[PDB]
Amino acid sequence: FSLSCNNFNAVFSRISTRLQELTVCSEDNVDVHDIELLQYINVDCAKLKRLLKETAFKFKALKKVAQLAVINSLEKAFWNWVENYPDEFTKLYQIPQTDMAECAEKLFDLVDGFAESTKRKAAVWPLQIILLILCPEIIQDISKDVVDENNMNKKLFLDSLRKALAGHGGSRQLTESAAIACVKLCKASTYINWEDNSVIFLLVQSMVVDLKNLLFNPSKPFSRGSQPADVDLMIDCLVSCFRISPHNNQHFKICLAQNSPSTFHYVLVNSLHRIITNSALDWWPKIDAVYCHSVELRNMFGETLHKAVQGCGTDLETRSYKYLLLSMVKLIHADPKLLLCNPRKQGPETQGSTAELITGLVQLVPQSHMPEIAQEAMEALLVLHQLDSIDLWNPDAPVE
Repeated sequence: FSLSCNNFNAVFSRISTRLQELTVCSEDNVDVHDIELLQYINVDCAKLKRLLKETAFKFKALKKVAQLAVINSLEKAFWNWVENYPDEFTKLYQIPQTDMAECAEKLFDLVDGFAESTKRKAAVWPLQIILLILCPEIIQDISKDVVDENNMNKKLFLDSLRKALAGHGGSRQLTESAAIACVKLCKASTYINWEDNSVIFLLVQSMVVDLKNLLFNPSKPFSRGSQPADVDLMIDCLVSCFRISPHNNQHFKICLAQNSPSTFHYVLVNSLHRIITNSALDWWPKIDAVYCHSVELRNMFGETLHKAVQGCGTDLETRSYKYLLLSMVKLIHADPKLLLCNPRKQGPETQGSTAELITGLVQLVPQSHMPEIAQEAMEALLVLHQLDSIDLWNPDAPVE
């Protein structure tokens, strides 16, 4: 990456030749390691146009494995641009640029022609969305009557996407694929300042209600087919929704309840752990908007601690409690104030809320069964002793 910020032409010359070579061969070849360099090279808006234009010309003549390879890499290159240059992504909606829209639209049709079977469709849907977003006007036209061919192809794309997301279609593959695709659309929306308030925001609201019913449904958890539930997918969904409408979060409570599975409790404690440590854009909501929930989190740290020491003295179920506990301790190490708010204060017959938590951490230091938690619980107690965090123990009377 660092070797491509300046000498972009040097790196880009290796890829361009490879595509030409793969065009000549009449037999599909499985050597595409050179194509997959796009995942890493630094990219900019102007440079990103260069990758789209060149790929458009040659995508019609490549082979099956090459065609798939260019798609995935070209899909990941987009997020390197948005992550590193958020500003340029915003301007794309304040001031229209007809050059970017044309490049995205042309590549859209070629990809659509490639996909004809259900299995192929599941592979390309996550990319096309990223392209339809780049040409804002085509989205608006779909709302009204549809041109014969300019936008008829794109309009059919959405209706197929929503139908599969709800689950009416009899195809598990597409249902899972639509979940992956629509979570990327929500993620990208956050960068748009929404002062434009383009149809993007109105488009997200249409699916957000249908996405959560599919993911945060305790009765029928969403499993790809191998794992009990794809946790990493749910973290992205919950972290992105919070940033859109922080205060009106009715699905924070679903995870925060005690009756919910133990997998949801895992998603909620790592979603909070990204808001704390990964927040570049300023106008996003911050961790302060969650301090009203400190009471529930302390209780969740109570039972989990109780059921982890007790278990060590089902096998799989007990193993879960050790992962949830390890993550909660890492949370205190990042923002202690999230758990030392709304103190209970010392009671005539009951101990305070700060001591109850402080003692819990100590009883993990001398453990030998859990050598990795005992290492983390030491760091947490060493961060609560800093002069900054000592006022929070009891602001009424700290020294005593």
